Amino acid sequence: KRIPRKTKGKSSPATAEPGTSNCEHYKARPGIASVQKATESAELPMKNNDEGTPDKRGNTKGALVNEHVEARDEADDATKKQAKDTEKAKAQVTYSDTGINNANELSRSGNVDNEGGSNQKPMSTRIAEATSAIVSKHPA
Amino acid sequence: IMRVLDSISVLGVKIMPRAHVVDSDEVGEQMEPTFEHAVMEIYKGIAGVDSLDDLTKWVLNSDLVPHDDRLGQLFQAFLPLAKDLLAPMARQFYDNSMSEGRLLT
Repeated sequence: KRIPRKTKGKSSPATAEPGTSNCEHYKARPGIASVQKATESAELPMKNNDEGTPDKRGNTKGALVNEHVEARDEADDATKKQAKDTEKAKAQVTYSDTGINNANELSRSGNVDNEGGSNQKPMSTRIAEATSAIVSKHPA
Repeated sequence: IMRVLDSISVLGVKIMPRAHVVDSDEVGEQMEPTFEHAVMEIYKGIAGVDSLDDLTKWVLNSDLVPHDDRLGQLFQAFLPLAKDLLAPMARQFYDNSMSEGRLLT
């Protein structure tokens, strides 16, 4: 009983036994630890794409940058991660500077909102400003 | 092998006494950052190991033949410790040992 949670949510005679005898004498032919270490390399799920998505309050999360520039820098970061994972000074399998011209690709970013406009001012401040424009006070 | 060659004395003279043979780590133990303890501290320069036991797990295969790229990165980290902080101390040590007799190192 009383199981823990990963995330917070709302709350802030004689037995001779001649059968078995387990000692030794077989080695793993591709190798147990090596094949299962490859398996726990492959087991991990995909990391999330939370860019250009609303947060709790409603503002689009992520950095303010052009969509195409963010896609190209994201391919650059994947190439550098591939280089660090193959442990060379240059990733042999590269994701950027390929022969394919891909000057129209766009990965999502925090520049554009859900309605279709820019995020120079966040949506919470825009709504608060558009409703603080029309107020009225008590007379003197 | 030093204990075996210690106990030989043919014609009253001892053949290879212990008193003037130099062990491999005697030049390493006289330094104040004490070289083996100095190269235990190599793991902080490497980005993603940040522990000695994690380093010894990471360099190996779990077969005890190591990967070549981990040895290459650790050797690039290791070569300034062996060229700068070892060689002049070794010059002073082997010069001192050559001054105090004719020895075997």
